[PDB]
Amino acid sequence: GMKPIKEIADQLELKDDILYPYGHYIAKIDHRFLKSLENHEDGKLILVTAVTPTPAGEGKTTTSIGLSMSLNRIGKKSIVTLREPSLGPTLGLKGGATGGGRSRVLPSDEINLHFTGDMHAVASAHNLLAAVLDSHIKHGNELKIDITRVFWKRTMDMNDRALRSIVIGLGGSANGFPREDSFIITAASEVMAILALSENMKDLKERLGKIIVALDADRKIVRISDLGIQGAMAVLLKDAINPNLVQTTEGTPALIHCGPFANIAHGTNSIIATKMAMKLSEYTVTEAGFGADLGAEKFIDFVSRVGGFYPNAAVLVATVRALKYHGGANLKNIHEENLEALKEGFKNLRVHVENLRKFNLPVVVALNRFSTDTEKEIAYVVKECEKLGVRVAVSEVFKKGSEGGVELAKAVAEAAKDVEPAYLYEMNDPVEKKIEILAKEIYRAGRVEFSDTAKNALKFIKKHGFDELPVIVAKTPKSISHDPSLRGAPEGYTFVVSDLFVSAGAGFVVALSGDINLMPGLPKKPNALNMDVDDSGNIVGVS
Amino acid sequence: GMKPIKEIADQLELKDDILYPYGHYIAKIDHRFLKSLENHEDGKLILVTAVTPTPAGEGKTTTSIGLSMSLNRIGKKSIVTLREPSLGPTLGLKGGATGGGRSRVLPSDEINLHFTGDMHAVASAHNLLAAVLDSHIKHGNELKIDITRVFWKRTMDMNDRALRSIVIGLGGSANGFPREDSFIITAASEVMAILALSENMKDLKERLGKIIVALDADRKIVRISDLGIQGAMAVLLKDAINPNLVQTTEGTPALIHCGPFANIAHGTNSIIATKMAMKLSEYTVTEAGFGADLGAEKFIDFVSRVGGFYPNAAVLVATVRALKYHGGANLKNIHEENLEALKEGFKNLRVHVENLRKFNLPVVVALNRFSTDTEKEIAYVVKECEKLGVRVAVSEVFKKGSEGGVELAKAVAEAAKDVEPAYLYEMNDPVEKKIEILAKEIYRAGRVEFSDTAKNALKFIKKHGFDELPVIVAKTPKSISHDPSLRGAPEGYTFVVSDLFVSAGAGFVVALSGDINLMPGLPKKPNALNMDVDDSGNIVGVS
Repeated sequence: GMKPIKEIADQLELKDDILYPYGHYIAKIDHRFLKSLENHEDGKLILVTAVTPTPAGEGKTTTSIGLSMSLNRIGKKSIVTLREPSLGPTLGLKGGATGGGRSRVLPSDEINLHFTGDMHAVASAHNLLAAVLDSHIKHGNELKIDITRVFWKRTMDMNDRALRSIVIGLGGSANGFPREDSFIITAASEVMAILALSENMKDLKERLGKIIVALDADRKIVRISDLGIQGAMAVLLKDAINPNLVQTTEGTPALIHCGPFANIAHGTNSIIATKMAMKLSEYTVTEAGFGADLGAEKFIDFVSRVGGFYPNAAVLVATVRALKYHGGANLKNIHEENLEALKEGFKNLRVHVENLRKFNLPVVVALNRFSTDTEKEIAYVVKECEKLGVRVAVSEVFKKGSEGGVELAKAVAEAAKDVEPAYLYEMNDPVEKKIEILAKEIYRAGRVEFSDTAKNALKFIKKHGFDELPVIVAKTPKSISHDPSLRGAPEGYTFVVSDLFVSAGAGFVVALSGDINLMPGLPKKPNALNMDVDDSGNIVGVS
Repeated sequence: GMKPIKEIADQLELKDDILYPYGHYIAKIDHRFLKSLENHEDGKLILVTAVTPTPAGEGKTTTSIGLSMSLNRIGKKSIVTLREPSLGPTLGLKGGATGGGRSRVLPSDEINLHFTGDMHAVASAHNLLAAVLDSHIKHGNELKIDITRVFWKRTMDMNDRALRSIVIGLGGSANGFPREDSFIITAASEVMAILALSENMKDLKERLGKIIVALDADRKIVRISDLGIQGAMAVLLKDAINPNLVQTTEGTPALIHCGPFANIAHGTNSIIATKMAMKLSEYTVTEAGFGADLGAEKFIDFVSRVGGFYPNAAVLVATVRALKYHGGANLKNIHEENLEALKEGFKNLRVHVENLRKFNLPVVVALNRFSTDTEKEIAYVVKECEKLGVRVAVSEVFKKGSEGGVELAKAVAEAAKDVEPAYLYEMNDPVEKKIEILAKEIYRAGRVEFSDTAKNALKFIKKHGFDELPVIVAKTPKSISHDPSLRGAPEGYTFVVSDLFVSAGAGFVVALSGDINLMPGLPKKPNALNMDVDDSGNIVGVS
């Protein structure tokens, strides 16, 4: 029951001269159009985030889409902006990255799979560098690359654990020099973070060239620019920089563009998409990955300053189940009423509301209702929110579309304002200081400790002039802390930083706590088993 | 200075309902349209091939395009069908896969780069199988796959020698089991060959199911269908099965679809594209890879039988320089007149003409003129052709477009006829007899010798019931023989078969002579170094 993309484009007054179709239901918009609009006024920006994620699933993306649909429903022109999902995970398990129920972005199969080929473009560019690096070494290694100190990995958009740790370059002289390597899932690529952060092609190429590839035999930094390949990568990314226009279940507009990780990167869609939506609608609904401790913090302290914007409100997605989980309930019994676990778990919601207010944002709690939620449960969460002084609306967008999101849309429209920016750190505070602030203010730690490895990394960072970059914290999303086992609202603990690295092209330092999974595996019975093209030539099993 | 795809599509009277645009200048045509046209009349099919390829470059693709343009020009409705170029090679070296000069397919950057994503789709399907295979093993290996007897490789569309020989599955229990592996360039995938041979989605899926993945602990064949992923692979290929519509320099139609190798596979575009062109034009001009000993032979003995068609003429592309090279001339002096090397090299042309005649085809020689060519040279070639009893036209399409191709067009239109099919072998002659025939008739060997490895391979083939499959010979293209050293027209030599394998989904046995390079490397100074996006945001350095 879908609108041709030209219809959607018309709603937004987009002309064909800047529209590049992909079939009848998708188009790219020329990114250069954004600069054209530079004298046009920006609308409101609504940041969608969530309580600490649980295995019960909180449906944030579904809620984002539903909010936008509901804003349009109440007569306020709105665009939802989303990350493009990785293909890999879908071949493993059905996921929620294109929403659910009556609150989806469409056409779902295409979005979930090849879409407009942006993931393939990133992989190509990324892998080209790797190929060129090895070939440089093969042909005489003029740059004196130390093959034990290559930071740059290969990539594929596939959930393939077999490629986590490999040995390449075997078979003899004609094949070059043996070394150890790894594949990461393509979304985790610094190329993807860069694509999401670039305003234009010049910006993109400059960023690509800055990427740190390796150390040489004298421990000097080798950059992409030293290989001279940044131009070719840019060419491979020339269409990928243009955001993708699609639609919601209800025929309202959506922009889907880029998919950086929300741990080792900033975890939101491209600044190009967000900025363009802001010129084209009254309410831009944009989400950030993981809980408000990760996605939302990164959105304010980093993305917003790159992008030259600031949210007018934050929506905190919560569920009764998630709160019971955070209160100590078993996942296996989560569908059963438990008002004591609920009361205790509410502390997690409280920390996120408080943290959000540290950024001076008005907050609206979106309580995603499940079938099994009791009225006592819903009533309690609502009352507790009222006592916090936070707007709250119950959301039923999965079941009802915008008819399930009216109260939420009105709360958001009522809450949104122009706020005085309140960043946690100055763009150029020392890395250690930024970390201390984040750990204190957001993760609610009593202190930070750096491992010896991290200490050595900090020395490297200072030596090479990166001590003033913004910091992107890569920690577990399962806790406000660094410890994935700590449910609820841990406080006053010792936050441990295990390591750090520099993403010089993206323009940030990553502070790591524990091991980060950059290449997820396949389950024993993968979703691919369900996938097919039926007798009628329709795709089944994907979404 | 070129035409909106709608204008090309209108030329062929295609409706929007089976057209999927990719930007303003490309469209996919729904493949199911071909079945619609089944009661419609086939036009003529012109097979374009060439003399034994030399490093001097013969410009076969440019000529194929030129010929189609010239036919249109002389009032005969024509479509050119071409393979899609692999990205990988272009990042290493500018090539000729989109033609040259005033005889190209456009838009050429897009065609040479990501195009409509078909390469990516093939790679995804291919790699999915590899990921699932390793994960099956990790999770209990119920199929008892022998990890020393896995035939299936990984793939990327990149010239990466570092990936020719690798070790995967390292790092411990969580990552699964170590094993040896390889990457092959995507073009070389059996999935690519299958895509190019399939008539519809049921066919595709059946074919994929039959692919031999590995042997188990008991030396039993393990097939894709055993893993149950053929449906997911079909899903990933659902758009890739649809041919791509573009145009020539002169705004005439071109279909570009698939890109199998001409050594380990059949070396031409998809049967869907050739078949469709034949319903939509008077003259379908279709190219086959490498010299007439490989691409042309396979086109007649194999592709034609799968496609249910047969050419009406063969065009044999030749150059003065190639002939001199074959007569022993130095590449460095190739520009220098040398009627004696020319006389000697003509023998290569003679063999290909005689061989084409074996298939009962009328032949036209396309003498692709170079600037350095003396009149005395053009004249000698033309006389020698006349004596040989073969039509010959000098072609200047590169320089002059359509204009420079009119003589070739007229000659082709004059020569084309309905012929009695004359295949070299019967579809179910034993593999060894098929090879004997090819070696004798085409490669002009005096006998065939099978290595011990080949003999063992034959035992396998017969054991598992593949002994009556068609045979695709993977040998050097640089000689009519198996020996790349042997220029001109070697005869009476001993043709060596090194090994054999089974492409069960594609439906053929491959017979190998020597090592076949299925993962080319990058040169010391790759073409990537030239690639860029210029201040005006235009791509440079690709073509």
